[PDB]
Amino acid sequence: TAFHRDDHETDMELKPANAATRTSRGWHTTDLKYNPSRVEAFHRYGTTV
Amino acid sequence: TVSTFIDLNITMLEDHEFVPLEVYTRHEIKDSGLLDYTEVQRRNQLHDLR
Ligand SMILES: *[C@@H]1O[C@H](CO)[C@@H](O[C@@H]2O[C@H](CO)[C@@H](O)[C@H](O)[C@H]2NC(C)=O)[C@H](O)[C@H]1NC(C)=O
Repeated sequence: TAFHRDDHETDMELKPANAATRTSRGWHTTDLKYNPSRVEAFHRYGTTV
Repeated sequence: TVSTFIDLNITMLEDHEFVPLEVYTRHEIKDSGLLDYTEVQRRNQLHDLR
């Protein structure tokens, strides 16, 4: 089981995929990846869905 | 009138045109493969920009 940005569960708006040539339609919800904020000399895990 | 001649009937062989004919075109042959590798690649390399 996995969460987005290690955050609570949320229903998100399905956004049309950005334009491309010779491709069928698509839809996503998140445009960017999540990476943890910085604390020095540590391992930190960041989840995107 | 009676005739001393002997008949002979010659008609020229008529013209005939040959139209181009193909059982399978090369596009059907390219489509024969269940997976055209190139098209799969082009589709799958658009995921980040899409
Ligand atoms: C000389 O040429 C042909 C025979 O080789 C005959 O011409 C055809 O005759 C048929 C009937 O047998 C007709 O339906 C056609 O209209 C005729 N023309 C063609 C181009 O086929 C012709 O009759 C022969 N001459 C004589 C006196 O019989």
